[PDB]
Amino acid sequence: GCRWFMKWFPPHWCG
Amino acid sequence: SEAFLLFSRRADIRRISLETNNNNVAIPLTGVKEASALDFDVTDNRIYWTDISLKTISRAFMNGSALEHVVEFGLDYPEGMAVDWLGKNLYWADTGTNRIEVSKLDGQHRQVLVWKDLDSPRALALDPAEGFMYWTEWGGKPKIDRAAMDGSERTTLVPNVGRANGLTIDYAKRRLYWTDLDTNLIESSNMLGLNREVIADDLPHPFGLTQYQDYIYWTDWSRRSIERANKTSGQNRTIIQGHLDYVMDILVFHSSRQSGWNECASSNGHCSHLCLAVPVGGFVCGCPAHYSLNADNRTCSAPTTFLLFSQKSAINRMVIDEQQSPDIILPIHSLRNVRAIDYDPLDKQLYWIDSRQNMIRKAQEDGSQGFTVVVSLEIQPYDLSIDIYSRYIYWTCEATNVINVTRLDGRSVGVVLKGEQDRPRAIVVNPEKGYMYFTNLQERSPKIERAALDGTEREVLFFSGLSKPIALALDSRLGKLFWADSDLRRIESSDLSGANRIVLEDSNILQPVGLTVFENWLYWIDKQQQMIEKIDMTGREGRTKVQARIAQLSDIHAVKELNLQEYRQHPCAQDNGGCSHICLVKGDGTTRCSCPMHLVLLQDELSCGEPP
Ligand SMILES: *[C@@H]1O[C@H](CO[C@@H]2O[C@@H](C)[C@@H](O)[C@@H](O)[C@@H]2O)[C@@H](O[C@@H]2O[C@H](CO)[C@@H](O[C@@H]3O[C@H](CO[C@@H]4O[C@@H](C)[C@@H](O)[C@@H](O)[C@@H]4O)[C@@H](O)[C@H](O[C@@H]4O[C@@H](C)[C@@H](O)[C@@H](O)[C@@H]4O)[C@H]3NC(C)=O)[C@H](O)[C@H]2NC(C)=O)[C@H](O[C@@H]2O[C@@H](C)[C@@H](O)[C@@H](O)[C@@H]2O)[C@H]1NC(C)=O
Ligand SMILES: *[C@@H]1O[C@H](CO)[C@@H](O[C@@H]2O[C@H](CO)[C@@H](O[C@@H]3O[C@H](CO)[C@@H](O)[C@H](O)[C@@H]3O)[C@H](O)[C@H]2NC(C)=O)[C@H](O)[C@H]1NC(C)=O
Ligand SMILES: *[C@@H]1O[C@H](CO)[C@@H](O[C@@H]2O[C@H](CO)[C@@H](O)[C@H](O)[C@H]2NC(C)=O)[C@H](O)[C@H]1NC(C)=O
Ligand SMILES: *[C@@H]1O[C@H](CO)[C@@H](O[C@@H]2O[C@H](CO)[C@@H](O)[C@H](O)[C@H]2NC(C)=O)[C@H](O)[C@H]1NC(C)=O
Ligand SMILES: *[C@@H]1O[C@H](CO)[C@@H](O)[C@H](O)[C@H]1NC(C)=O
Ligand SMILES: [Ca+2]
Ligand SMILES: [Ca+2]
Ligand SMILES: [Ca+2]
Repeated sequence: GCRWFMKWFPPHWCG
Repeated sequence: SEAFLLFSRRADIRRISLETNNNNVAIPLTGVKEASALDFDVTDNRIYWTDISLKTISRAFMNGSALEHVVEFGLDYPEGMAVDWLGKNLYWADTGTNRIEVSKLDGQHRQVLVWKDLDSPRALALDPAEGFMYWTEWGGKPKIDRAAMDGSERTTLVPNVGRANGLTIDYAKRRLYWTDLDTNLIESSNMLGLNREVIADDLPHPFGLTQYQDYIYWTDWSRRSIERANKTSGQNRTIIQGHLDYVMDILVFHSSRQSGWNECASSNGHCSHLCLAVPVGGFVCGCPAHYSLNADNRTCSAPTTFLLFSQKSAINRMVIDEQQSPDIILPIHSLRNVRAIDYDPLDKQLYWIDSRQNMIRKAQEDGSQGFTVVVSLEIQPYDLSIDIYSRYIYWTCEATNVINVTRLDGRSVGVVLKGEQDRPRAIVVNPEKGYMYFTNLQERSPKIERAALDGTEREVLFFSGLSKPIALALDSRLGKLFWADSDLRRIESSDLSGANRIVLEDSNILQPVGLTVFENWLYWIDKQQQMIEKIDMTGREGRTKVQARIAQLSDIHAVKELNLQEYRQHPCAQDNGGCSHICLVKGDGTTRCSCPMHLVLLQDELSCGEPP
């Protein structure tokens, strides 16, 4: 998950 | 119906009942990774969603049955998606590919509706009863746009807005609603973008938006909430649920959100493929990408000539037409490292080598009827070329260094070329003349050679001025042979006899790895430069850049429309000339039969048999 954040943004559980 | 609220968060889609107001339960799905945009179909209560990690659009019922991925290729950031419940169409927008597209709800007949001057289309809303669709753009100057739901009559509806989201139509009251992520407001307008109103200005982080009866619902990423307020006054604010961080989308599941009628709802407008809503209650029939609408305005016909080009994990189609139609990915499953491609214009089937699987496979252009033609004893196919008349694939084998021949259905014909020092790599066949052409990458001695299609009459055409001749093309109409040398970085041609060799281009070429002839044009692909280029063999219009910024280019192959009357005049096209294995055009207008190297021609002079 977290592809959207990687493009537009961080939250936990991401990476 | 029971009004439900559905929301996406992480890899889950969850539902909250709006009549009980607190009953929360996950949709029992498997394999979701990053759930994003949501919608439903009122007629069968299916739910639809996009996934930004998998780059797919899928559907299922709320109990998790009938899980299907309906769009699986050609997406990058599918952040917007909506169901046209009247025509039974699926719409989506992609901020990566900069496209708005449509298909049937099961994914068939994909068409690109908007692609020119489109900068990150994000949130999508459909009004099929009226015939309009609406979307937000997050690129350059953000705005909200409107178009007919066939993509025509595109216009800017709200020019002065930040990056906007949660675009929602109140079909009853004819209002538009959205959130502004740059000003952190919830706003509303009429369908023309006018009579604008701020509904809520005090929310820290409103992200998603939807509307049902007198209420708007939103998610807030700072309050970790889904909340609800009176849609006109902004008051009566309540918390639907807290402690929900990063809710990506919310959707009110209730039949009252998908009402109305259009002609598509009754027999699909008598349209063969797509029935698309068009403004104020109309409809138009539409076609899959690159198809054309016939004169009856209802039926579609496939393209007859087009260009195919492959990348490492995709095969694409391109047409050269007045609309400058965009290229399209073909939806062929399980591509991993495509090395070379070909196409049979008789049965209209695409063929390719995958060097991860070491396999020759085939499918129809719509991606169905996938089938393995050649597989592993260690094979490593390098290039392939179809004899469309005898219905054989000629292909070179990098591991054993042979030219092998296989029927389209997978039955082996046999090898026609083998030598201890031979390294056959690029290959192209000329069955009109009975010949086959190949590059021979012998150590310290690269060659271009020709032979009859049974391997006899072998002769070297060229041995000087070659470092790595890696790709071959030919054209019977021009009577020419073409090759690219990736080491000398140049493209050459000669007569099919080997006379009149000439360098065609050697400038601004970094790594040419494939080439093909389309009418009077020679196309090629430059892998390192990430470009497709073409030149005019008549010399009149010169050299043109076809498409740039295409990564991992592997092959390119042009398809001219089959002249069926002319096709059936080839002697080997009728029952292979009566030959069990190889049918040779003599040049006398007559045909003789021949065999692979492991068999002998029998007494009937038609049949090949095992040697004594
Ligand atoms: C998993 O869910 C799916 C999808 O259900 C949908 O979502 C849920 C959340 C509910 O909202 C459903 O109402 C909604 O449809 C289930 O598959 C459904 O099941 C429906 C019944 O529960 C079924 O609907 C019935 O359809 C009858 C005929 O209508 C047509 O049927 C065929 C010809 C297709 O063409 C359909 O597309 C079409 O709609 C219709 O006669 C029924 O009306 C009522 O039925 C009785 C309840 C009766 O009391 C009368 O009032 C009246 O005759 C209609 N029933 C309802 C409740 O709407 C629907 O067709 C089907 N969907 C599909 C695509 O087939 C699925 O249920 C399982 O499969 C069904 C086929 C059925 O065997 C069902 O019993 C079975 O449990 C769910 N799976 C599991 C497991 O639970
Ligand atoms: C040219 O290409 C064909 C494939 O199109 C290769 O044919 C395949 O050859 C292998 C090995 O000779 C065959 O395997 C054999 O299978 C039988 C099954 O009964 C088994 O008894 C043998 O011991 C062996 O394992 C395979 O079936 C065959 N496939 C087809 C479709 O014919 C051929 O080997 C290639 N020729 C060269 C010279 O590389
Ligand atoms: C949401 O707010 C609107 C606007 O205040 C309410 O609309 C009113 O509805 C009553 C009926 O109960 C009418 O008599 C008024 O004329 C309406 N006011 C306006 C300004 O149009 C609506 O009732 C509210 N809904 C809820 C659920 O609170
Ligand atoms: C298919 O649609 C086209 C376009 O709507 C029709 O051509 C139109 O015909 C009307 C009257 O016959 C003209 O006023 C329009 O100017 C025409 N438009 C174009 C673009 O030519 C055509 O008649 C339709 N044919 C069928 C069989 O339905
Ligand atoms: C919402 O608030 C208004 C203003 O106080 C009030 O008149 C109305 O009754 C409220 N509605 C509900 C459903 O509580
Ligand atoms: Ca973009
Ligand atoms: Ca080729
Ligand atoms: Ca080619």
